[PDB]
Amino acid sequence: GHGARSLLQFLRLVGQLKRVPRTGWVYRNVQRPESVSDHMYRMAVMAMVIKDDRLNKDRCVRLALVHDMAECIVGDIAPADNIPKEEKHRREEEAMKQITQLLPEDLRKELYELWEEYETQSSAEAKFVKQLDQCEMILQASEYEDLEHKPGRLQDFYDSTAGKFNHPEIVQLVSELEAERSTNIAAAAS
Amino acid sequence: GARSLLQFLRLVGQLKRVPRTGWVYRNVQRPESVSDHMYRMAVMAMVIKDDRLNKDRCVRLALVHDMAECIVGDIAPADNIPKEEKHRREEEAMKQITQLLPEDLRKELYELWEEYETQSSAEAKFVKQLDQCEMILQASEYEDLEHKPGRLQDFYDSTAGKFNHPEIVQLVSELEAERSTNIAAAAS
Ligand SMILES: [Mg+2]
Ligand SMILES: [Mg+2]
Ligand SMILES: [Mg+2]
Ligand SMILES: [Mg+2]
Repeated sequence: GHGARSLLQFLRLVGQLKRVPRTGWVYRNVQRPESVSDHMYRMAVMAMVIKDDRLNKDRCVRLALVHDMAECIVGDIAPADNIPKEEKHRREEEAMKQITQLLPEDLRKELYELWEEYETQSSAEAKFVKQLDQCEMILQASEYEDLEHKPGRLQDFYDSTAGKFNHPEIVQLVSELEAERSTNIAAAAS
Repeated sequence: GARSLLQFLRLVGQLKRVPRTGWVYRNVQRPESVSDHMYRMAVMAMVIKDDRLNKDRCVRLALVHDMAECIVGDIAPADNIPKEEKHRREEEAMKQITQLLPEDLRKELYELWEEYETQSSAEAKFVKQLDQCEMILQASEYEDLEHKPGRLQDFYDSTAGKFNHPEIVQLVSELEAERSTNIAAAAS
């Protein structure tokens, strides 16, 4: 039963994503921060409910579910960790090779190529998912601010996404989030 | 449009903060969320092979099946909610949740949930087995982390005879054998 054993080892590695807290929240003292799998779950849902008939939605959902999968080995590397982008890529690529080698060859190839597609940021689906990633993050940031009753506290996350959104539907979402958020901050400040 | 979609996504976000109830009831420290549970199920639908199943449908079913819990919470058998009442409450919640979406998506998302609740399609029945399989996998993982093998036996007992898809059966059999070996090692 080497096949079943390998699959089980694969699913245990995947399960480690539940126990990897998202690093940016930890570094900002968020109580009970979300896991990497929480982050990917809402991104996948976003891909299902944001309309764009030019995009292959199935591909978008799968990219969302695979894009941070290397984190079960590498951990969630944050800008504050000061890891060179090429070193981060090397670590993540090596981790993805180790993870996918536990799968039958068709699925090994598929899962790896999906991760590669996201990393490459060429396809429209990959670029769309990158925007979902950033949108999900700033949405989560405002949710923590609200839960804490500390509006504006996580402003650094918003600043870091300046100019990064361009998809028509995502842009409407972010604008509505920012209008609500900025108005709340102004009211709290006065 | 956007304001209601944002409300929808915030509701979906509540799933990150709903701990899976069975683990809470068994004093598991730092239990997984409902969204953690669905995430791994979705990955399982991606990597467990059966070309007679619509895999895209399986993934989507996994992502929607417990979505009503963002409003009603994760109801457990311990909670003693009649099956009919649990369905009534979840149905009500899915209606409330999906009415935040444009007509086409509202219908699509609600019908996905309904397919799962109905358990008619082969995909729905497969995802139901993924649900139970993911659960007992997580139970073994908690036992391992605690170094208390056998402690969460009840979750295994509750799944007895609920598996029949050959790939899922093989995975469950391997899990069971690895676990029982650990339990035997702790016993002597
Ligand atoms: Mg990361
Ligand atoms: Mg991400
Ligand atoms: Mg439940
Ligand atoms: Mg479930």
